[PDB]
Amino acid sequence: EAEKAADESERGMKVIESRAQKDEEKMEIQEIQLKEAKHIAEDADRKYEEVARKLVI
Amino acid sequence: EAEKAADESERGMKVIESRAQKDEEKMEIQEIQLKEAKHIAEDADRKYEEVARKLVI
Amino acid sequence: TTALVCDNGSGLVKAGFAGDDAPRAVFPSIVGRPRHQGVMVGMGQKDSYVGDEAQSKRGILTLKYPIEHGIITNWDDMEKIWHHTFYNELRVAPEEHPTLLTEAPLNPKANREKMTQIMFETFNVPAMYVAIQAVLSLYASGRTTGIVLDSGDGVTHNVPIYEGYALPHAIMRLDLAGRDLTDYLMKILTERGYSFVTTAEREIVRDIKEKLCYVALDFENEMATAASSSSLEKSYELPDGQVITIGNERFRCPETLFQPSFIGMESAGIHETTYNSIMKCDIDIRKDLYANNVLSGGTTMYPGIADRMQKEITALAPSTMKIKIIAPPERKYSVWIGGSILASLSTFQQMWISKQEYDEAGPSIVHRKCF
Amino acid sequence: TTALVCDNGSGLVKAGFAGDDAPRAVFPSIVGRPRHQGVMVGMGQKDSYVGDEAQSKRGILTLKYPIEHGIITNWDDMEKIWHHTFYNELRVAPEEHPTLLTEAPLNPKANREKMTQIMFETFNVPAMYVAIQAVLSLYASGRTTGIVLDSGDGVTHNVPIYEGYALPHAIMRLDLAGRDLTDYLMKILTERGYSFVTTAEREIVRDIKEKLCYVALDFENEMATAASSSSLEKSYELPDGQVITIGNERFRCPETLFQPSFIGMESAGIHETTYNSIMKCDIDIRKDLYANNVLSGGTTMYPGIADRMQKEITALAPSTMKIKIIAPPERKYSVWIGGSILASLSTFQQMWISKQEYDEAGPSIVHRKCF
Ligand SMILES: Nc1ncnc2c1ncn2[C@@H]1O[C@H](COP(=O)(O)OP(=O)(O)O)[C@@H](O)[C@H]1O
Ligand SMILES: Nc1ncnc2c1ncn2[C@@H]1O[C@H](COP(=O)(O)OP(=O)(O)O)[C@@H](O)[C@H]1O
Ligand SMILES: [Mg+2]
Ligand SMILES: [Mg+2]
Repeated sequence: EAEKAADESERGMKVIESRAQKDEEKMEIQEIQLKEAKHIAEDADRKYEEVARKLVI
Repeated sequence: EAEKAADESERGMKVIESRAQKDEEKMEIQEIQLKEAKHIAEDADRKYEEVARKLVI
Repeated sequence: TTALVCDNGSGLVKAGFAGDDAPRAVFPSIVGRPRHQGVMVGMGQKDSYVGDEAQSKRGILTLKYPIEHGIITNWDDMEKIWHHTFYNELRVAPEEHPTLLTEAPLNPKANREKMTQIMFETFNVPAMYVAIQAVLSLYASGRTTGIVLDSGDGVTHNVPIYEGYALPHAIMRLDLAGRDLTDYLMKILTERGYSFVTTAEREIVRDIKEKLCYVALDFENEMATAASSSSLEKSYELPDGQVITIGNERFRCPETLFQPSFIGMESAGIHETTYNSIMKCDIDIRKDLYANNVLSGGTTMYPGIADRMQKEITALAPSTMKIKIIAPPERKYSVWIGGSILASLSTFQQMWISKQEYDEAGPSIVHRKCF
Repeated sequence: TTALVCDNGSGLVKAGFAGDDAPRAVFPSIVGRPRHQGVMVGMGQKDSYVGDEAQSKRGILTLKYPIEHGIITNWDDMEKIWHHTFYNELRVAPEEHPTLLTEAPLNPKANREKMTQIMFETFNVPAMYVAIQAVLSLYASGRTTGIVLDSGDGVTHNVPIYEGYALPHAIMRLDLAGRDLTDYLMKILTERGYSFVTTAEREIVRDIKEKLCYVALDFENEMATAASSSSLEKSYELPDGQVITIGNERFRCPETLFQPSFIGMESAGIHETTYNSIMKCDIDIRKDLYANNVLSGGTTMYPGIADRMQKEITALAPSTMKIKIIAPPERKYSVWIGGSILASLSTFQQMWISKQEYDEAGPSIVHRKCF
């Protein structure tokens, strides 16, 4: 009985760990995309303010 | 042997569940901030285009 | 067929097919051999990572630029960089495409001759042409006159042009550029405790310089303000944590451009070598050069430089002339855009150095009529 | 033919043919001569029982390990152990099988040279190769980077590796390991009345340590709890009855790993020598080493160590980096599994030290290119 319980717990542990690792990898990719979005936002903001100042002059 | 295996399996399942929930929260917040940043980027690009045209005029 | 507009540069190699708006592949020009021993077997470890691959494995490499100041000091590495650029970043064999390299003014002849010899013997291109990096930047602005200050990463040169007639006696080439600013920033960061020494950490200091530094409109007022308040201290997160706070190092690094005495150079800043380059020109084209001052090159992207330079020149110049500084938003790729435009012209199609011509006169053909 | 992946270790010899999942024969490395007189005639009493046979007759033997701290102090006994391992536990003559020994980092040269000389002269193997015990443990995890803390029974060493390039200047070898924990447990058990002195009773104390001790997540809270309640006191039955009750000796024995001042050692715990080993590495590979910290070796099997170590390193490390501790369930045999994988590789098949090479350069061949 104990052997059966241990094997079932082992299988559940392995599958849940695999799914967690894959979702973690995708989360890392999402963070990379967020960083790129941050950079794009900052660059565009600088563009806009510079152009507005030049237009005023 | 079975007792020790069961204890280790329980601890591993606990830690994997905690890490999985952490990953889900990180994925959610990453997606939210990503969408907000993309919308801000769209707004900035539109503003840049409009002010550039006015500047040429 | 289409022409390959390569642009060696010094710090970023920019390449792409003629007739587009932006270079297809832009990647740092560094070749870094591994320096540690390596214990994993069969990992597939190469002997030299070039281009953008060595900016990701830079933790265990010793990056070394193959171009010091415009000139090329390590020909094998430069050949490796060109081979990578042709085959992996563009994936077009050079046997079927003309090439248009770019070269700084006043460079040694042997550099140019070796460049053409390599392009004709190793890569075996159909025809290649070498152009001065400032005329292209003038093409991209759509002008035909103007004095262009092309402050790259290797060397800053200032070529005045009028009505299409370049003035060879008024070119003022100065060897202060982005690399010296990186070294000076790395040297003044030590005043707060942060020590960057490794050739890999020079890249981190370069990133700090790009993201934080700006050119002050008035230097003394900024030095006084940064010494009283704390509204300038901007923080930055290293590649491992331990955020750092840059104080008045922000506008002191790029100030070296206008006061080259900071890094011990004797010459005058980029604000006064432009005025000297103008004053060497004839008395009747000085108004047009004053009104059409063009900025280009990467290092002229500092926030607030187009105002400091205009203020300085207006101080130097006579009060009646109008001083205008053209600073297009696409400054970094201005030289390459101009190169694409020049390669796309029909009138230019017969100026290439055809291979049979090289076979008849040797590599010294480049100094001849086909310039 | 197949290769023999032996792994001397210190405390348990693990061996087996290359290409399997687990070592074929695992048995303590002890050689014990009888110490009493012996009156029965013709009983067939041998002069030295080695391996697992001397763990059953240990009541009348004087067991003595032939490997003290990685290094080998008694070469005759080690030769006896190897002979037993080859002939009785595997039953394969060494004349027809390559061997792959393992050795701790920073060990004396003479030990390695004598090992290869024995393997080539006495057992007369076709070819043998010596590998560092941490690279194998990194193989078994299927990684290619990461900093591995291989806390064996003899010596604890901490080898950082990046992209397959080992960093020889960042290896931190510390001589606290399972044996010192056994001695310290045997020394603190005397505070309740249980005295173990004989070299045979050291095995009983080792069994107590394996079955009962655990690493506390927070030391002071556990010390306070064990001093008020009695929920920790776990009992254990000696090999003859007279059960014993271990109180707060449970988590005080393995706490010595994180505070080596308990046994009088000066150095810092295994929680801080890992951080120091990381900080000696370059600034650009610290994130990867933080994220891929690997545990191996027997002594890292204490219940609750993978959380205490992570908490400690997270306290030391910068707040932004993610700290992850890889603790595979097959920790004990991780080095041997990695050894099997390495011996099964095709790329590795030409790195063996062939016998003709040894005949030409002597035993000092091991320090040469064939490392
Ligand atoms: N956004 C920026 N802000 C400040 N400096 C920059 C920026 N982008 C690039 N630079 C500097 O300019 C250099 C790149 O110049 P570049 O025009 O590529 O030289 P080259 O003429 O060799 O192509 C970099 O080394 C960097 O120091
Ligand atoms: N399940 C366990 N719990 C706690 N400690 C253990 C356990 N198994 C082994 N050990 C300790 O580890 C030692 C065995 O370590 P091992 O990895 O065999 O050393 P080596 O590197 O020489 O092979 C034993 O002496 C014992 O003290
Ligand atoms: Mg340039
Ligand atoms: Mg070991």
